[PDB]
Order: sequence, then C-alpha cells, then structure tokens
Amino acid sequence: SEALRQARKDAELTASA
Amino acid sequence: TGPGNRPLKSLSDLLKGKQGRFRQNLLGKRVDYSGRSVIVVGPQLKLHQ
Amino acid sequence: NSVPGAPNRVSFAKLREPLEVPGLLDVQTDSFEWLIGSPRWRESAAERGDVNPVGGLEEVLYELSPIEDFSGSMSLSFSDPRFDDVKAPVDECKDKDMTYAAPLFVTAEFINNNTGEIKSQTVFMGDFPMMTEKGTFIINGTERVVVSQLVRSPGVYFDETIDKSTDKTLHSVKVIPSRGAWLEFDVDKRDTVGVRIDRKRRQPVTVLLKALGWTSEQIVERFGFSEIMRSTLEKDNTVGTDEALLDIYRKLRPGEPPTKESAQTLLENLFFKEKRYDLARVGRYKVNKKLGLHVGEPITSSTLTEEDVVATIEYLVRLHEGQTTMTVPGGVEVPVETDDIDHFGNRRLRTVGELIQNQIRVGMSRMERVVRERMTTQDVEAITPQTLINIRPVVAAIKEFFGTSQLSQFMDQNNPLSGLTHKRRLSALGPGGLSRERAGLEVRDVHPSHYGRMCPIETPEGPNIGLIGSLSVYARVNPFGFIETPYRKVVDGVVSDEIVYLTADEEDRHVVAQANSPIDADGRFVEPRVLVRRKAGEVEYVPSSEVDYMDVSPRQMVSVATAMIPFLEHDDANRALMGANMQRQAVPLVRSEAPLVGTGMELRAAIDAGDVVVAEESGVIEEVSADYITVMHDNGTRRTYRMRKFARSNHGTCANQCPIVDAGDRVEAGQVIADGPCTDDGEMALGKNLLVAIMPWEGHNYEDAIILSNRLVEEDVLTSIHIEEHEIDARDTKLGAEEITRDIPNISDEVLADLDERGIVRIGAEVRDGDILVGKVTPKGETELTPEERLLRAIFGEKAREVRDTSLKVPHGESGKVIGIRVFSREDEDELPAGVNELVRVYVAQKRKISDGDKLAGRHGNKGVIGKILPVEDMPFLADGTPVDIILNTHGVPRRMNIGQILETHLGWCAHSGWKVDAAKGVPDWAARLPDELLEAQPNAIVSTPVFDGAQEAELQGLLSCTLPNRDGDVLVDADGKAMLFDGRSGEPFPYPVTVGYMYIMKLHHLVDDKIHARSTGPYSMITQQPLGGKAQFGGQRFGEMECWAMQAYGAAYTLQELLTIKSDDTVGRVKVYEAIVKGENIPEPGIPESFKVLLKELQSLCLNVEVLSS
Ligand SMILES: C/C=C/C/C=C(\C)[C@H](O)CC/C(C)=C/C=C(C)/C(O)=C1/C(=O)C=C([C@H](C)CC/C=C/NC(=O)OC)OC1=O
Repeated sequence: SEALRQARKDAELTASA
Repeated sequence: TGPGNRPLKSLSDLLKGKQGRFRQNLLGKRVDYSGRSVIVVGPQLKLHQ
Repeated sequence: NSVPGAPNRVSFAKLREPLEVPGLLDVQTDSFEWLIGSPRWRESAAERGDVNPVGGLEEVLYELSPIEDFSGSMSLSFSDPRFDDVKAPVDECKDKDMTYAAPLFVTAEFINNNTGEIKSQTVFMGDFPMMTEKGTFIINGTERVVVSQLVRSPGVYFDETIDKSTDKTLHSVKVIPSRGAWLEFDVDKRDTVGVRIDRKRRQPVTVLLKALGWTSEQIVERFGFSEIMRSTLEKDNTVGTDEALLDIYRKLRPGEPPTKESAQTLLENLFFKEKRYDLARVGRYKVNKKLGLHVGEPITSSTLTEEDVVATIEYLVRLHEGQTTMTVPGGVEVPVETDDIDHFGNRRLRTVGELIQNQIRVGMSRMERVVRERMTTQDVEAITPQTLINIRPVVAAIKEFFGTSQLSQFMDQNNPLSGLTHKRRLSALGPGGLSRERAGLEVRDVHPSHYGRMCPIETPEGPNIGLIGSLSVYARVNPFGFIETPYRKVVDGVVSDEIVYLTADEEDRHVVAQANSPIDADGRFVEPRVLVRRKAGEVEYVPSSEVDYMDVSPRQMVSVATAMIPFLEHDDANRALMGANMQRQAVPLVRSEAPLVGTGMELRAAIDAGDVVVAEESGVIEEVSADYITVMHDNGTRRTYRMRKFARSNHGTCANQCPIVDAGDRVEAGQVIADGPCTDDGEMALGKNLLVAIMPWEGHNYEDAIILSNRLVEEDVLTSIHIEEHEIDARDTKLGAEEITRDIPNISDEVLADLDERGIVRIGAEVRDGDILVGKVTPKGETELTPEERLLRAIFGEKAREVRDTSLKVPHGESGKVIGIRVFSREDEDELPAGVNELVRVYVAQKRKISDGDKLAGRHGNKGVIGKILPVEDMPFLADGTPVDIILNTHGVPRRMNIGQILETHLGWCAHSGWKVDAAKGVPDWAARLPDELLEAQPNAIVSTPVFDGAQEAELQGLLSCTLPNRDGDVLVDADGKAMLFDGRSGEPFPYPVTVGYMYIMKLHHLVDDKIHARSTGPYSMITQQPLGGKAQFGGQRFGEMECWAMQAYGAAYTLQELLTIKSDDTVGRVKVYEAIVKGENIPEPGIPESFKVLLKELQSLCLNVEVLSS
C-alpha cells in the first residue's frame, strides 16, 4: 500500500524531456 | 553525442577547481625546477646538510 | 623425484603426499581447447562423463542456427567450425609483428523455407588467434595475457534481512538470469508477498498464479501450510486469470492500452520465450542443483517454468516459515537456508574461452541482425550465404577484444616466475565485474570457502587488496567456472587413496580434518579427538570416526610464489605478502645461481615455466651450439632447438638461454636441456647465497638501510642486462617525404662519425645520452631569414638547407653498445602504416653494475634500499679473514615479526658448513624421526623444506651443534649461531658473538636510474605554457597542495610566489629570468599567471560581467 512512493517519482522521470 | 561511449564537457566542466558537493584532491600544474630520487642516509653528514 | 634432470636436493619431508603437482597452465590450455573443442579436449571431457562434448563454437552454432526471416520463408544454418593452420610460425609472427592466428571455416548452409534448397558453403570466418604453447597470445608480435575474471554466477539468491524496526526477518530472492529480467519474492512487513518483479515496485503472488493459470483453490491446494500465501489470497483483491493478466500488463507497460492476447504473448516472451530471457546453461544447472528439480538429465532450456517458480515460492515461504529441508514433488528435499554472494557456490569464474565466446556472441548478434536485414532485401532464389555473410563485425570484435581490453594485458615477463604468476591470476574487476569503489570492502575479505582454492596471501598491496589474487596450487577448475578441488576421502577410520575433485558446496555437506594428522600408517589414525573444518568453516576435536575427507596434503591453501618461502609459517602475513609481490619483481642476473635452501616448488615451477627448454623426446644428444642444439631422437629422427639469446623482454631484461648439456650426452623426454634466465641447474634461481651478520654497524644500517661490500661489485654478483629499444618512422609531409641520411643540416663531423654511410649509426658503437641515433631529415619550409643569420651565411658562405634537421638522438641517461638494428622500408615492401615509408628500431644494452640505492630484499618481505657500497677491507669479518657479505639491522626484525629470516640464516650457515651427526650412540633424539642421510652433510649441498613441513628449531639446534670445520680445526660459529668477529676498521674483536649465516636474496626491478631524475628547463606545453612532465621525457616534480598550504604555514611567501609565477605561467617572465640568471643580475618581478587569465576569459565567456578594480 505504501509502495506508491515510486508513483510520484516514476511520473516525473518519464515525461521529463 | 559522438563516437566512443563517453560523456560531454561544457564550459562548466573546464572549471579547474570546480568542486561540486565533494572536496576531492586538488592536483594543480606540477611546477618546474626539481628532481626526484630515492633517499639514503648521510650518517657522516651534519644536520644542516 | 620423478624428474629426469632433477638435481639432488634433499628435503625435510616428514610426510608423503599421494598426488603430485598438476599442470599449472591447464587453466588456460583447457579453456582454450574446449573453445576450440580440440579432440584433446574431446577425449578429455569424455574422461568424466560429458555425454555431449560440445565446443564453445559448437554452442554458438547451435544457439545461432538456424537463420531465418521473420516471414519464415527462408532458412540459414551453420556447421563445422573448423580451424585452419596458422599462417606463420610463432617466432616469425612475433618478429615480423603479425599476430599469431589461423583461419576459420564454417560449414554454413542456407535453405529457402518456401521450397527448400540447400545453400552449403565452407565460409572463411576469418583468421583467428592461437594460444602460445606457454598459454599466451601474440598480437602484432606483441605478447599479451588474458585474465580470468571472477563473477558470482546467476542464481536463485536468498536472504532475510530482519526489519529491526519491525523485528522481522525479511526473506527475499533475486533470481538474476543472464540476458534476462529480475524478480523478487519478498517477505513483506505485512503477512504478504513481495512479488515485485522485473524492477516493478510490487506484486501479489495471486496475480502471478491466476496469471500463471492457477485458481485460489489450486494455490491453497499447492500451498496449504502457506500462511502468508493464504493471507495474501484473502487480500488478493482480484479474481480471474485475465484480470491479473491485464493488471500485470498495464503495470508493466504503464502508459499503454491493455490487450488480452498480450497476457500470454508478453509474459511467455518475458520469461519463457527463451530468445530474450536466458540465464546460462550453468545457471539452469545451479537452479536444479539448488533445488533438485532436474535431477537426472543434462542441462538445457534456459527458459523458465512455473514448476521452477512454484518450487521457488514454496522454499521461500518455508524459509520464512521455520524449516530445515523440503522435497518438492519430483525433487529431493533441499536444506532450508539462505544464500551467499561471497561464498564460491555462487561465485563462478568467467574463463578465457568464456570471455571469447561472449565476444563471439556479441559479434554474431550484430551479424545475424544484418543477415536477416538482407535476408529479405537480398534477391530471392539468387542469393548465396556468401552473399549473405559479413565477417567484418566479428573480426572487428575479435581485434578490439585482444587489443583494447583490461583483461587482455601485457605479459609481464621479467622472469619465468612472475611470468607464471601473471597467469593463474584472479580478479573480479572489469566489464561485468565491479569497478573499484563500487565494491564494498567485504568482497576483499577472506571467506572461509576460499580455503585451499584462492591463496589468501598473494595480492597487490596497493589500493586493490582483496580485489585480485591467484589460485591455490593443487586447485582445479569446474567446467562450470568453479573450483573443483581434490580431497582425500577417509572411510572407516582409514583414509582412502581416491582423490576427490570437490567444489565448495558439497564440501559444506561433509567433514574434512587436516593432513597433519596422526595417521596410523594405514589410513588408521591415532587420537579420537581431531581437528576438522566445519560446514560453518569451524574447527573442533572431532572424535576420529566422523570425518569422511582428509586434506590431500599440506600447503593446499598456498599460491605459487607463496609456495616458495621456507619457514613461511613463522612470520606475519604482512611482510609475507610484501616479499611475495616483490618476488615477482626480481630481475634476472647474468650468473643465475640457485639457492642452497628451498622447497619442492623450485623445479616444478620451471618445468611449467617453459622458457627453460625441455627435452621433448628421450634421446642421445647430437650436437650443441651457443644458439641451438642438434638432438638425436632415439630412432633416426633428429631436431634442433634455437636458443633465444639476448631477446629483449617486455622490460628490457635479457632473455638468453644457455644450453646445459653436451653433444655426446643422452637424456630423456620431458627433461631440462638449457636453463632460462632465472633458472639454475633446471630449477629457479632469483639471486645468490650470501653470508650476512645482523649487527647495527655505524648507523649505515639505519632503518632498513642496507650495506654492501665491494666484493660483489668487482665480482659482478649483481649484474643486470638491459635492452632499451628505440624506433622512429619515415612519414611523408606536405613539404615532401621524410629523409634519413648522413646528409645533415649544420652539424659537426665527429658527431657524424659512428653513423653508417646512410644515416644510422654502426653496430657495436658505444653511445651516450643525447648522441645521434639515426640521421633523419625533412623539409622545413620557407621563412624570411633574419638579416643576422643571412649575414652569418654571407660571411661564412653557408647555404639555407630549408629541410629541417629531424634526427634521432638517445634520450638522457643512456649508454651501452647497440646490438642489433631493426630496419623497415615501404620500398622494401615492408608493410608499414599509412603516411610512412621506412621504419627502424634500435637495440642498446648496458651492463648495469649493481649500485647504491637499488632495492634488495630477502624472501621474507625484509627489504630495503642499498645503503652504501663499502670496500672489502673495511668490513667486519671472520676469524678466518673471510669478510662478511652484507649487514642487516636487527631493529627491523622484532616489530616486523620476521624471525623466518633468522631461521633461514641459521639453516644456510649449517648448509654451507656441512655436518655429520654422530649416530654412534643410537640417534640424538631430535634426529629420531628425522629422515635418514641428513645425518651428515657435504658443505654447500642443496636442500629444501615443504612450507608447513619444515625443520623444527630443536632440529636446527641439534644441527648447529654438528658443524664440521671448514678447512682447519674451525668451528667458526657457536652452538648459538653467533660468532666472534673483527672490525676491518677498528682492528679489534667485537665484544660479543654475532648472528651470521648464508641468506639467499633477490634484486628488484626498481633500479636507481629508473627513478633518478631532475630538470631545470625543457619542452614547454602546447595547451598550457608548460615544459613537459613525465620522466619518459624530462618531466619533473609537481609542487601542489600539500607543501603550499605548507609554505603559508612557514610564512615564507616570496618563494611560493616565484614558484607559482615564474616557474609556472609567466610566458615572458620565464625567458626574462633565464636572461637574468645568464647575466648575473637581480631577478625580475613575477608577472601575472597565465591560467589565471585563462580562467578569467572563461568566466567572461560564461556570460558573466567580470572585472578587477585597482582602485
Ligand atoms: C579567475 C578565477 C575565477 C574563480 C575561480 C575559479 C572558477 C576556479 O575554479 C577556482 C580557482 C582555481 C583553483 C583556479 C585554477 C587555476 C587558475 C589553475 O590552472 C591553477 C591551478 O590549477 C592550481 C594553482 C595552484 C597550484 C593552486 C594552489 C592553491 C592554494 N590554496 C591555498 O593556498 O590554501 C589557502 O594555481 C592555478 O592558477
């Protein structure tokens, strides 16, 4: 349930640049 | 990119000191007018010699 | 014994080992031949099962064939990787700089799937390098050495790091395959599943099972005792397979539309389609072996199975369940326990042929992905695989591997010993291997599985300790990259005599006591309570019934070099390793005497050393020479053997080979015929045997300071040969073609004396630094002369000669004759690089006497620089007037814990002296169990001791009691190893007896001249303004951060300013100061630094308003 911390991070790595 | 699997170097990277977040060894320009050698004792010699 | 030319060295073997030494070079020979698949290997592997003898190349064929289009309309295949003979002999390849290789032919075949027709060709795959018979390789004449790299294999890896914040063991697994994806079966903090897989962040097992075609019924059925399983299946919160499939698919490709067929058509490709997810065959083997799954069948199908994953989960849960061992259906129970990355059972060994096959695979990958490219673009029913083939990328990869690789390294041939030592080397750093800092310190440690496999002593003492070692002597390799080790299995209180090549894992199953055990002459033993190594690597007095394996022998945990230091078990590992790494740094003397004392290693070492020529066939000699020998094979046939004389090593040391026999002699096969450099009478020889005392004398032996008598110098006992090679090219410029000739620009005549007629100097001429080597010249171009120079020409009638003077002069500090001239010319059809037409290489030698400052060291790590070369007369000496050889300082001994050198010294004095123990009243008790014929000794007879099987101090004392006089009634040494001596300076006896004796020592490859260097002014930079660093050129010494901050501490500022300005950057100021010195005038003022202004411009150009204000 607390594994979602990567979700906030994973979103920003991808669409980055 | 180029050839040779190895990153780039902006102007930012030409900074001599350029210590970011870590204070590595310094390693300046290796001056002139010296000589190196192994060392040996001078037991006959005076102190100042 | 068991050696034909074995010179008689008596040893102190109190034991007897069943097995003798193995074939040390087999480590490379066998990998290489398997990669070959040579019939040698064919019968070899067949010796121990190996139903399918497959060469690495054969493996590559089967893993590559067939070759087919995605349409599947047409099919390509290979067969018969067949080697052709080498294109040239090894000597010729080396000399002419052609890399010793051989062609490659393949029975490749293409067929069109549409109709089906064979396209069989025997394709030249390319010329392929061939290992030396010394297990090395020659690239372009250069001689390298590949290294075997340590890696923990891919495998099912277990651990339960307790969440101390939760106080719960967190069992986990990371099954890392080759060319595959990762996966975790984690014991979460909750009673749940850590089913994060392929670097995903988290999964429930239920999603896998229904994704794997499993109902919750099927799971609880398969997993009834599975508590976290039942819990998660209650919290699975998703039902139906395809629901799990779609959830997996979306979470795997988030940012992607889910499709139903990708349920099976992605995962099966991810983990079961064995074309992009394939741990090694050895990986599959490790899997089944850890799990007893594929119990009785050969390894294949690197793709996985739900069988595998389910047994995985069962063992994992049971491990986080409280368990000891679980037998999977179809598998024997595996003991429930964790895994180790450090322990050898995971840490495999990528061998030479291994790495080669890796390169082959990576090349063939690119090649096939272009064949399939053309596979369609190629015209149909008109192509041939010849039309389909490109060997360019493969050969490119081959070349870039042999060259351009930290695993393909130059064979350090400073002597046969260190040459061997370079081989049999172990390192885990490299491509795939960890880099330096990324590895934790613990990998450097000495895990108890290392015992008997990797000698814990030999390793570089720099900042790579623990990163690189070598093999234990009697070790041997798994076909699967493991250490298969022999062992003496004991049965029924009786050691058998069946050697047992064991890995480390099975070792943990068992019970092994020590070779030094009171065996009752029969395998039977003496005492019940016996030392023994535990599965935890631990020792106890086992009752003498329980062991099933005994040590094969002592010193099974030693390295090669480590195998060559007597008394080794008496001194600290520190100085031990020091002397160890140093001993490879020995330098071949010209006389090459053997030490009085040694081990059993000194002969086997050379017989694997190779450079000593070995009798191929038993026979009678035919005729010798200083350069070769004609040999009479026993029936008709004969042969010569070209001595290598004055061959330049990779380090300037000579490489002569002198024959050691006579033309009327007769010898046997596998026998010594001519010593190499560091070889004497067949066995090793790394120095001389010298009588030394240990007093502190005059302070000259201060803090490792090492004194020397002139006697050795004038006796040439320390005499090195050095071979410096110089080379220069014949390029061609826009100004024209470079020129080489006696024709020169402005130059003396005498300086043009010892040249030949056509430039280059004459053979045999003495030379000195700066002297001309080769007269070469090129046009310089045209510029307006100075009016002054024009005036000098006018008054002197001297022409322009615009061609610039570009000759070859010897660099600094060099002299000695020039042996041979190596000359290459494009006009001669000498193949040369482009923009070149003529090449020449020169060979100068200089018979370097020993000189003060050079570094010597015994066989104990006990080392030091040469203190001072004292004359012979001014020397403490015997009562027989025999002067001492050298003197060492006692004060370095205790704090270094190196008594073994003292032991060696006493032993050497005894050896030189000779004895005859009076066994008149039976035997003196210490000599009781001592081997016979040691009861006397001819003076200066050679002897040896096994490392762990050495003489006792009481034995040595009883010896020293028996020390028969040299010539007269002459007991020069007390029973305490000392004696009274005379100062050749004073005239008096010293007040006390003094320790003395014969020691063997070496000479290191750190001569004074190699290090001595100074400079005032030389060739300034190109980027910066700065006269070149590097002792190859002048170079010099860098006054940086440590003694700046320092000078500030002193307070003296002007010197620092001068250094950092007029010795650093002031372009004008440099010549200014030079002028001022030349004129004898006060120093100019320090100008502005240059790099300062450079940084200033940089800061400017960074769009930065910059400026100084003077006021
Ligand atoms: C124009 C300056 C702009 C700001 C400075 C920048 C961006 C530099 O990034 C840091 C300063 C620096 C480093 C510049 C190095 C230069 C110009 C260069 O090429 C060297 C050099 O590499 C080393 C030295 C000396 C040997 C350094 C001695 C330091 C002593 N420090 C001390 O005495 O302790 C209190 O001088 C140079 O001109």
